[PDB]
Amino acid sequence: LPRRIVPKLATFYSANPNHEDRINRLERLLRKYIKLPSQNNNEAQQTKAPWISFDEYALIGGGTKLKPTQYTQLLYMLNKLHNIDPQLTNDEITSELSQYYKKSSMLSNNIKIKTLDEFGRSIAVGKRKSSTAKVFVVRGTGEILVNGRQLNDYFLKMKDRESIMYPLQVIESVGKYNIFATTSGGGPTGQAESIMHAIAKALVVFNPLLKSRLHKAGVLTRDYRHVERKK
Amino acid sequence: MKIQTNAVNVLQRTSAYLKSGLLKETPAWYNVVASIPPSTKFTREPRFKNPSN
Amino acid sequence: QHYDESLLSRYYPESLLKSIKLAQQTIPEDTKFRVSRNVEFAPPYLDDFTKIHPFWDYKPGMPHLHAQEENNNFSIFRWDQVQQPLPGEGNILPPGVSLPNDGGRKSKSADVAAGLHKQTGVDPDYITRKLTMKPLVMKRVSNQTGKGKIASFYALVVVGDKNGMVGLGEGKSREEMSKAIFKAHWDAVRNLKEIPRYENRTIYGDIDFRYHGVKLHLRSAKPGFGLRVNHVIFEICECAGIKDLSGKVYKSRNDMNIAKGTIEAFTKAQKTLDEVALGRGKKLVDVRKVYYSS
Amino acid sequence: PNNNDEVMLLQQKLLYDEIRSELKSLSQVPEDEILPELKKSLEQDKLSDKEQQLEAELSDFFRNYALLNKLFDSTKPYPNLIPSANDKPYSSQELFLRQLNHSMRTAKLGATISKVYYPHKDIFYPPLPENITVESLMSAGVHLGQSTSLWRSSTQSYIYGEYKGIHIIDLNQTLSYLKRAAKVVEGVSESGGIILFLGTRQGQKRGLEEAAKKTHGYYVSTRWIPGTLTNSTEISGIWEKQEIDSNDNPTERALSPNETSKQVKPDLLVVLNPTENRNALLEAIKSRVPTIAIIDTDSEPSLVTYPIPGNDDSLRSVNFLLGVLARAGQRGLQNRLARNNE
Ligand SMILES: [Mg+2]
Repeated sequence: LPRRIVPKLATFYSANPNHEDRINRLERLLRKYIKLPSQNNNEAQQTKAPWISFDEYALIGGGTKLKPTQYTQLLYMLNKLHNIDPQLTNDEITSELSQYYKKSSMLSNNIKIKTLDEFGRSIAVGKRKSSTAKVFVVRGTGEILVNGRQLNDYFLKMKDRESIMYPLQVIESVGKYNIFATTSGGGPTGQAESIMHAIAKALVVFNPLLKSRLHKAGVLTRDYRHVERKK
Repeated sequence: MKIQTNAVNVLQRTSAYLKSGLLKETPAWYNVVASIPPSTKFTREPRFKNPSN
Repeated sequence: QHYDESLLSRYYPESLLKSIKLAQQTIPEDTKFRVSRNVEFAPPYLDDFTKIHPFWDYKPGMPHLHAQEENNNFSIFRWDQVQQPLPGEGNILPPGVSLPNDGGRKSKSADVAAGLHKQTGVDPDYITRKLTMKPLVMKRVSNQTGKGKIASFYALVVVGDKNGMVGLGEGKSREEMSKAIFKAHWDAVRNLKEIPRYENRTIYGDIDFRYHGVKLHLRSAKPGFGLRVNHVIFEICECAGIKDLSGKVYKSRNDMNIAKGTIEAFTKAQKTLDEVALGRGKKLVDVRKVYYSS
Repeated sequence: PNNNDEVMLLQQKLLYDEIRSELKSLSQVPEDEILPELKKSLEQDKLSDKEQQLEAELSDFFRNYALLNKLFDSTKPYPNLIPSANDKPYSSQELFLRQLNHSMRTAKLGATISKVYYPHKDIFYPPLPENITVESLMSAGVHLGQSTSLWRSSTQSYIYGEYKGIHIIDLNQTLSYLKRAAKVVEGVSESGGIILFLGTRQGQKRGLEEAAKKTHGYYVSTRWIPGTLTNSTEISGIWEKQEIDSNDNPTERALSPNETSKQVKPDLLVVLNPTENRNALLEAIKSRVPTIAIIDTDSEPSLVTYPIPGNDDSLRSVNFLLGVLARAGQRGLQNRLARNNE
């Protein structure tokens, strides 16, 4: 019947009572399920680890008192519980971990799978300096047209022609596609490399397994350099 | 270090707070410590036999 | 949804029914309204827009960019008050803040009592009613810095209930002496101690105590003798509840060190008759008290 | 005897996988292959009285549990195990569960183990203060003091002798001091006081956390912030307090901001390593908080209300003494909750 006021948390007198209480809850789970084996897909480097940001954890983990090393300790225990084998996990672990998943469920993604159009053409846009290029890639025999003109007519420099061919040379498909490139703005170099960038982005639809090789060659990276007003 | 006085006399210092009225409510430990007095002699004691031999 | 005139005529004013009828004849019932994510035309809350809010809407009769009255038909002829008072309660007092209606009425003793109760758990009533505070030293000290001499106010105060409890407190402030005294009063209450008193009027026997450079010689006195001691010691005795005392200070007479030395002497240099009796296993009789007993 | 029951489910489970696998096969087939041929069949077919039954029974069955339903609302162990086929070998997960079955039944056949020390049992099965012997204290290493070169001669009266370059603490006195300290913890627990267990040496957290849990107390294992007691409003005012009844259950009453800023002072402080926690001890003295501490031969006894002479460097000795104090608190708590029931 008699009532008294007491500290809410067992860690009240510690430096960060809120962080220590949360760590204790996770430590209890890691002790109760010490035996459960961990994922063997961890070697496969499963791409799932959506934990809340340091600032988001500071709302619940002591605010200003929260130290970076304390946040690092939270992630080492959240990941360890998360990496328990999915088949052998239980509700208790998942319930505790749910509160730490970055909230991104009410919203959706903005990416729709790219596909060939009604005529079998892959359309991509590329930009370099002030130049832009819109290319139409279709399966063919290596025919190229730049603004309706022959490649040797539009681009006089062989290095510009070699830049356009490089993405097709990476996937060894120089004679497997017809390119109808349209370019405007900047000069010959900007247009040739803008076409290069656009062909690389259009080739991924024909075989998405070659994106990694295209990225590694550097043709899918938009070149950011532009004329800078002297400051 | 000097033999401290204030750690073992918490009951007597607290009792002065309660008698004067500076402290309104008796602490929960107060009755327990009163029934179990601390040892406050802190003396050096002679010994007249080696317990081993 | 399209509603019959009957229903709409029981909620909306007659003047607005014609507009509702025309809108229900121009907007087809199967209109699929879309939400704009570029321009927010409507407010962030629901509103039928049938009533003019006295604050969130333009004041009727006031000139402004979208005033529909002719320039010779405005109805604001008095300009001594704010035209649009704040809505609702009439204030925007933040949650947890109080309107400073009255300023300069706080009692420093009550301010000390509230803070100490929250920080240490002492009773506010005892501090504000039972304790008497007396400043003993009030001076200005200074520190020489690269920027220049930085002055500070130093206050030494004694508090007591005149019934055995006395405390000494010190305080420093670079701003004003009142702040230094407040801190000293705060410190003094925290340092409150009980001092033994023989017959609640004097000390037990005589005391010869050395506190740093101060040599204190205090002698107990007969009832009605009064306080015949250094002025610093006098104030402490008043707060502590000592009525009869004689004494002399030798060597250093630094006020600060006399006050602290006196407090130390009253606690570390006295022994009650009861404590002497128990330690020695003997009975100690006050002959003067027995002479007047039954 | 009842295995068939499980077999009946597995049959459906296998059938369900078959239905799903070929539902995905038809998701690849172009509509031009199936749709026109399917529609043509209906154009060449005539519905019968029975066929129509399902023409509307399925329409409602699909207009009731698929369209006009609430998408949301406003085997217990290892329920996510994917069993392997009866012909296939055990999966890695099944082998783990197969081993766990063996561990419970067979793995402990052949002998029992007696008179062997298990470190965890000091924390989870501490003895009662009345059953403690000199042998038990000695087995825990409580008698092993510091080097005679590091002697703080104020501990002279606790010393039994010197042996192998260290001072041996008199366990007869340790037992008497421990019993006195244990009774104090029991009293404060039975009175409803706040008991704080402070220990900042590596490894002490586990013992400290369990001691607080079984006494409904508090602990600090990381760092004692200087001023936690004397400067409590600047350090601990922000943290949350709660009101509880005589059964230690949250009353749930919202607390006025006045009640949530007041200092919440411990009624009793237990310090495992006082030589490294002078700050806490001095604050306890200033705040009139009684304290208990393990006093090694180089430690000052007068700084604490109730010293316990004993080795403070070994986790076994500390956890042994902490366990005894923690169980004493538990008994006090159980006696307070019992008097409330009756
Ligand atoms: Mg030691």
